[PDB]
Amino acid sequence: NQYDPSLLQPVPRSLNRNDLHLSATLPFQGCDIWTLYELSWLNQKGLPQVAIGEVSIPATSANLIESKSFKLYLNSYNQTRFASWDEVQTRLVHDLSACAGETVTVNVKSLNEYTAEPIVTMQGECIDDQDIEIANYEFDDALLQGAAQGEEVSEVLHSHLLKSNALITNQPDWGSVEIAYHGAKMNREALLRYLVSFREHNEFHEQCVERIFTDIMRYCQPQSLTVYARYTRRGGLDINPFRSSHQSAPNHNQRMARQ
Amino acid sequence: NQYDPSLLQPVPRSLNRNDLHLSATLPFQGCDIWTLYELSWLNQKGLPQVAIGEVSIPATSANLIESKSFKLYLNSYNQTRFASWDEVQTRLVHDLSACAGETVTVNVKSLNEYTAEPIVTMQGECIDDQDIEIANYEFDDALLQGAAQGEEVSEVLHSHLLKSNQPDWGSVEIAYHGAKMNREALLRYLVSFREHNEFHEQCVERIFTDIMRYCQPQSLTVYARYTRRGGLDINPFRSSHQSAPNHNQRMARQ
Ligand SMILES: Nc1nc2[nH]cnc2c(=O)[nH]1
Repeated sequence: NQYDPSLLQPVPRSLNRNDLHLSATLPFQGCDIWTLYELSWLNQKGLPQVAIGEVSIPATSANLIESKSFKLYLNSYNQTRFASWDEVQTRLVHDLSACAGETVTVNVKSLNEYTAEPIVTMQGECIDDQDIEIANYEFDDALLQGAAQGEEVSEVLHSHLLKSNALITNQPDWGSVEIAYHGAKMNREALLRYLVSFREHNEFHEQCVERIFTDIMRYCQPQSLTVYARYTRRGGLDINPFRSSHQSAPNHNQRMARQ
Repeated sequence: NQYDPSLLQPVPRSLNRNDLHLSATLPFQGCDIWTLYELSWLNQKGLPQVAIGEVSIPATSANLIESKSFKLYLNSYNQTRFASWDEVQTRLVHDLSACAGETVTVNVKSLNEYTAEPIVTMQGECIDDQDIEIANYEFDDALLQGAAQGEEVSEVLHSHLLKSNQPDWGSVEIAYHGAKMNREALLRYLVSFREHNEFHEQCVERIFTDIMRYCQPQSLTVYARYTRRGGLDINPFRSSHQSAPNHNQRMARQ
């Protein structure tokens, strides 16, 4: 019914990081960018307000925020009066920061900030148009074995074919992913097979991006690497994890066709 | 599970129209436009394909399609191999038309068709920025009693404050010619959908029939655009005189 920060449920980043054989000292930096498409509350006189929230959670935070719990938390604003949009911003930053364990950035944007904003696609070369046969759908990181044997390049690749399954109901998540790197040129077929092999994998979006980054790192050994995925929303919220050897945030945050 | 048209759930439109007490002949025409943001399947060689679908269901169809069922039906494509994009489009038309009871149109578009496409707002004047107090969110059609007493005008009004109890969210565009409508009454009435249950198509038909009966405009269009639930959205359009909106461009929350 009313505003309730206890609805937020953290999940520690360490669970999956330990599974990736990472140390406490991360091989990447970055953030999880969230879009809150249904943020709504009442003003001081009870008249509903609507906005889109843009949130960034540092990748160094102890916890990620579980997405269903984030949805239920936001729903608790819907019948609650707040003094001003600034109060809503302040409450979001306080609660989300406490749950994540590190200061989170929050922008609460009016809907008119999006009028005539264009849908974007990703940068560089799309690798999806390949005339190849897929014979099974089991996850296989060894699809990247020997995948980076070309000359030294800097380039940006992307795919729209990322899909994994949510941990419990096997309901699908959908994403596009952009991979920018400097290192030995990557075999496009290997990279595309590797990404397609997530199609029945169960992991959070943040975990998926970390696994792609660490698997490219270990098998392809680029000198620099950035992996940025943009997923379609679930429960009115989307996640867009960014992980980079050198960059701390993406220099653009614009929605894709399916988002 | 793979392709399964039995997952689709039709709901007779008469089920909820009965409670509107309509004449024998429908007082509106129009359509329900759906956007399918998560449409994906496998090609013949097993490589995933992704697309966005656009569906228009005539408001005269015997049935609407229940949204959860529509989502589960579309998910059944995800691990199914199809020979071509044209086959996918063809089966969508066939299955959704059989469900609705009337021919539906379906476009299956590659993601590239959306690059640079705009996010849009609605036409006319937004009525949401009022200095009024609302405290009682109960549904109350009587809020429209005597709402249209102004001189004869043509105008278009919109609100982003539709919410219909998990919550669903929409914006709604009302174009009319008739006695000028009191914007406070209209906003209170729309906000009163808040706590209250009905399908999105049902809310648009209730808004149309209530405006028709309380305000008596000579002509009227009511068009709502709801945010997606489960990867697809619905955009019901009802009018005394027009058949459809001019495009299906998405709004900021969609
Ligand atoms: N943060 C987060 N929470 C989830 N809950 C279900 N899936 C996810 C996910 O990918 N990320």
